[PDB]
Amino acid sequence: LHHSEKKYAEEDQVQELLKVLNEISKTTLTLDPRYIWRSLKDLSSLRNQELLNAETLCFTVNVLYPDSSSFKKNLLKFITSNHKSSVPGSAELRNSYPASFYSVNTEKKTIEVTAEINCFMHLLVQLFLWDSKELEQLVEFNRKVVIPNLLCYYNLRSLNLINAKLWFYIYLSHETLARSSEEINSDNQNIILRSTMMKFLKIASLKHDNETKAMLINLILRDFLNNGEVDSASDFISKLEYPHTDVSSSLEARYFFYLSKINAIQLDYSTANEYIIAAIRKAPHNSKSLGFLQQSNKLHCCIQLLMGDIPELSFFHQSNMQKSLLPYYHLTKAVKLGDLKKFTSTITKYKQLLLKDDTYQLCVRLRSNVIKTGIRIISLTYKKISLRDICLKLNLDSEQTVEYMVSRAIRDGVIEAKINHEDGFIETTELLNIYDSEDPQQVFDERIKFANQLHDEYLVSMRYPEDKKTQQNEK
Amino acid sequence: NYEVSEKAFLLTQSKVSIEQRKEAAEFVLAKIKEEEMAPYYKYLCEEYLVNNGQSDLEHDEKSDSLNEWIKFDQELYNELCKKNESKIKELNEKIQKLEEDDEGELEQAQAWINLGEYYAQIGDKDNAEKTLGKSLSKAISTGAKIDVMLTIARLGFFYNDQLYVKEKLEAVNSMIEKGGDWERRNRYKTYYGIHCLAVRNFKEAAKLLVDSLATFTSIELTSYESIATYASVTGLFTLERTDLKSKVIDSPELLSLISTTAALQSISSLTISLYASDYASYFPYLLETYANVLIPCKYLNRHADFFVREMRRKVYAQLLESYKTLSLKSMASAFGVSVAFLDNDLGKFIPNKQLNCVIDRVNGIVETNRPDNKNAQYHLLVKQGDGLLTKLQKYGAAVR
Amino acid sequence: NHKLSESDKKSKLISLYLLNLLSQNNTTKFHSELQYLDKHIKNLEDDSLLSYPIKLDRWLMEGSYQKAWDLLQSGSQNISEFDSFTDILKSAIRDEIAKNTELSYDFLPLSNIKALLFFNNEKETEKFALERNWPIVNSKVYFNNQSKEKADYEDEMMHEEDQKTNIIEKAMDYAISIEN
Amino acid sequence: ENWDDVEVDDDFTNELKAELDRYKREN
Amino acid sequence: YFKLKKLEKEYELLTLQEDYIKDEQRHLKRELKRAQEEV
Amino acid sequence: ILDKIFYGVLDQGNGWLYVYETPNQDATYDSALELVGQLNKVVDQLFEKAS
Amino acid sequence: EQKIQETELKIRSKTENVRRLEAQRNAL
Repeated sequence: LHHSEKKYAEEDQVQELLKVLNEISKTTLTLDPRYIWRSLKDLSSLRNQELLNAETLCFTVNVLYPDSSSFKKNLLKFITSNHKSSVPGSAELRNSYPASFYSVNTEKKTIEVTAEINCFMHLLVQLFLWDSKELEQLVEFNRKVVIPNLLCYYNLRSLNLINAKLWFYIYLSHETLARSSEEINSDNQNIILRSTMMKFLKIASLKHDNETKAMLINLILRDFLNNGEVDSASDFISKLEYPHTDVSSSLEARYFFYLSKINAIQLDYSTANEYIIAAIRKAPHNSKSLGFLQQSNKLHCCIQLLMGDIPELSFFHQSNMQKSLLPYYHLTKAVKLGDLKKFTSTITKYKQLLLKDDTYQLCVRLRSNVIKTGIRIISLTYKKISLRDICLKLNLDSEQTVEYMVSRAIRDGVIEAKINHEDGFIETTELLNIYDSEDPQQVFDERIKFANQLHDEYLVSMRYPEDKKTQQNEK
Repeated sequence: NYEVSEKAFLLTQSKVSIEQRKEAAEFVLAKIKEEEMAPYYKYLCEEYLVNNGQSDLEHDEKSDSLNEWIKFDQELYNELCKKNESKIKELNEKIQKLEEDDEGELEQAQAWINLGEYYAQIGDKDNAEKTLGKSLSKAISTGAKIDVMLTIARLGFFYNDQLYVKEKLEAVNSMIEKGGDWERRNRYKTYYGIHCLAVRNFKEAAKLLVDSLATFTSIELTSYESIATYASVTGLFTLERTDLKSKVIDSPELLSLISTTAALQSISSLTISLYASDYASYFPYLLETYANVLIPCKYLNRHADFFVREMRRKVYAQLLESYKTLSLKSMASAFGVSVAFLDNDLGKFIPNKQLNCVIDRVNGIVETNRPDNKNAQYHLLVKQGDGLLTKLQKYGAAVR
Repeated sequence: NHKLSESDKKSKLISLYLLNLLSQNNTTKFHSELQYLDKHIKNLEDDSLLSYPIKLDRWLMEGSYQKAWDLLQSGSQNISEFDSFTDILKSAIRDEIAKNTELSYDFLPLSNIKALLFFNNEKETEKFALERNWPIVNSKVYFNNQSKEKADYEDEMMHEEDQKTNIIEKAMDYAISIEN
Repeated sequence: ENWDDVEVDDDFTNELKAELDRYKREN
Repeated sequence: YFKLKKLEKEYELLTLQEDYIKDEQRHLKRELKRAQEEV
Repeated sequence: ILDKIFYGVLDQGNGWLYVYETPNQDATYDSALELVGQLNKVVDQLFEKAS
Repeated sequence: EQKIQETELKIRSKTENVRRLEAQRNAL
């Protein structure tokens, strides 16, 4: 019963291992194993539940263990292991074959098979940790191992894609440990974690690997947002070390999502508005990306309110996420209607929900935007309006208070009007007829560059699938 | 089933008179003794709540509002099982004998079609479309398919269900598209625009109503002048004032329609006053419009306040085109508004980009914003011009 | 992890660094420091000391300078600690309002200068009137609060107006390198 | 489509038409 | 290990040969468009 | 004026008159159909090619 | 081979750029 269970999953694990084993030996095929490793994460997660944990026990016995002797015992000690044929050397799948990692040449140390075996061994260990949700000592014990090993081992172009997915598990398992319980040893692990990301990023710069460097950047930018220090992130994004070539579909929208949050407190909404829009188009529409689309669309609606312009409220309805978008509808309604008491009572009840996404701090500053939008609505209606007519509609304090607030709207060129103190009315200075200026040419010059930018993208992509088929023989 | 649908429709919202719901309730109890209206009244309490929903004797035990006259007494309660035996036990046994004796084909199909009309008055909709499906396989020509599309259309008319009914209305024309005569070809497109009025697609669905109601009426459910109020209000609503002179004010059917009854007050009082550019007498005609037309009519009250926001901005927009600058004493001191009350109407229209107007708060000189040679060639070109790269890079940047 | 030292014990020390960033007119580091603290809705929002620069800048974002100026004068927090940056922030308020008076206000006497801008001693504005020639009678501005409008802007940044049509033509000539 | 749905309140017809009755009496 | 330093010079040769053809093809396609409009 | 017979705009406040040319637009059909005709078929070139 | 391996990407980069421009010339 239990004997046939261990041989079934181990044969499928070697079958998938031999596919990427022979491809990395000749030249560089690494593009092909990268596609296989994408599905390997999903196929292994479903397979870990079946046949219990015994699929990874005989896999270490098959190959040679450089560091992994005590790692499997320590990983299986917390679950109160039940020992069945636990003596090492029970299952031998090698039997002296070239693709089987021939033993005599391996035991005599005349050849080194540890490079591809050990780096792949750490991948299967991190998968069971996230599947079984093993925390506390098991998280810190594996961190003391992989990091010193990556410093001694020098990865080639194909080998840099192995640990690229391991850095995500180190940061993911660390954040779940801090939020679960607060202990004195929690931040001691984060200090070394923050210093380790900067040391390995220095080496990956010369490797020119797209997935390796881009995976760390999105993990480093998230750490800066938790501490709330832009000075570390400001110079970090100015170097432009983020590879734009191949992020696949995972890192497309993750990079632009951080720039929208950083520039939100920079008081520049021109560039931040484009980053949040590009994050929506680059993010997949599937169910696994719904967690990202939930937080991203909530940030886009908050940026528009900070710009002074009322966005489209139809997104709060036709979308299927409106259950979580209900608190944000009353915020825009209070800013549009200009009611002072409605905005104060709206943020009071939903303050608990705004604490999770940390958007309540931006909602406090929406108190000013209620007046910013209210002035824009009343100004467009009446070109010449009396000074006391504004205080009657918005129920303001006095005439000296509104005189200061209207002067704040034309600061950046929003309203573009003038205040006449002696005449007693505010007159709009916008005569339209802007076509006589150079403004139409300013937009058309970018459309030509944007059209040729899409041309330059299509300019050079054809031959990539044609390299394999034209070089190989065809019927 | 239009009598119980149109008269009892006042059970939704009536702010005018109390006897309006009382007088209309007499027709509900009068027509229910012949054919069973029970599934209609059960849905009235399940649609709108905390108004008339407490008038039903047995749904949940409640008593509220002004209406004790709508209910099922101990008579109709005993008649509930009497109508079920006649509409199910009596009819199904007669049709079952037809399948055993094998008499005719289309005659057996018309039996299930006629029987399917009773399920609309039963209130079980699973067997309503099932019996129509049995006659669907027996239907050969288009003669038997006429009553099929009518019974399916009643499912959304009788039960006020615009969700599952519109799928069956479109499934008949999509599977086999013929249409026969142009009369039925407009019928498949008419039922398409009916369920679109519930979601309020505005001029898309409403443009077909003025064409169909001015030519032919089904005459089985209602009369020609009873539902003519739907096209009278939506006639000037959807159509611009430029084409009202060659269509509405001069029409063979409409000009003869106003002489039938005085309950329209749209194609005559509102059309002539709007074409004459006189808003002094035009506005008081709107006082009897919403009360005596929009409220009693079904599909018109589905909009109600949705009419004015489009109409109130249009009536002043046509006046702004006839003068470069107007005067406040004409708007404030004469026709439709006072001085201070003017801020509520045009105040919310301009920030919505519905119209461009300027009002003076000192001298009282109204100013009109004219685009002149700009129009859509310069300003509006920039707005809709950005959609070129927006829709192209939306799904284009992700390749496949 | 937890707190072995004293910072939030005196909440003015954090605000002194916050108000010092406003002395250089730097909003980049100012708004970021509010996210650096641990409890935003507990110690930051409830305590008026940490909320002092927020409430001061709130009226600046709302646009009303009358209540914001009263925090530096009628307030009780400007006595000891904030006294160092009091007159500094008072100089920052007068460096903000009158920037907008250039285009909006065509003319105004000395009464609005003493009232709206809240100036105390006379002839001190004359010290601000020295170099760029302020016969206040109508509008002499552009000395204080940025600078003049100059004229003839050419060959600086991206596209210009008067002399060069070449860079304007360069957009039409940009397709030369794309097509070839 | 749905933006027009919620933004329309209970105002206008039931309200403004009641004001037009007393407006003509004051003139 | 001999091919490592031997192909090092070939790397610059393969780059220049592809650049020389890329520079000459711009002048070649100009005469191709002239013959199309001439017919 | 609203019937497109006499083209002009008046002044109610001062009792004046203004000059209004008969054409309200100059060759709009050019960019009118060039715009909306493009917005219809710009999406029509994608559909399932991205899936 | 630190410089040899680093400059190897320029070989595949310029090769894929010139071949895809030959198809346009071969079409002409």
